[PDB]
Amino acid sequence: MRSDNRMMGGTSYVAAEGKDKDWKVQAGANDITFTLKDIDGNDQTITVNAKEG
Amino acid sequence: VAIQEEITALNDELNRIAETTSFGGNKLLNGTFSTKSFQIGADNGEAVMLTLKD
Repeated sequence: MRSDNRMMGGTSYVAAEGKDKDWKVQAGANDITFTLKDIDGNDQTITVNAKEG
Repeated sequence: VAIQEEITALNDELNRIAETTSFGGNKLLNGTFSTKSFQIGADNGEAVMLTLKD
């Protein structure tokens, strides 16, 4: 139950593009599929079709 | 010339208001308050962006 235990945390993926207050979801790019494997092991593909604007 | 003298002085006031307005030291109207997000939720990523133009 220490604070360094791996289960106590996770992985932090960060973007590189510093979108400003004026950047808006462009109609063409409105999807961010998240391919990942559940802690159980089952595979999940989360497609978040974002909303333009 | 008289009128201009006052207009110049008032021009200074406008700039002084902008360079002094501070919410506890965080100047608000010197173009330094770039868009900032204020968290308004118990879960993460629930923030609205507030921009204070110069």
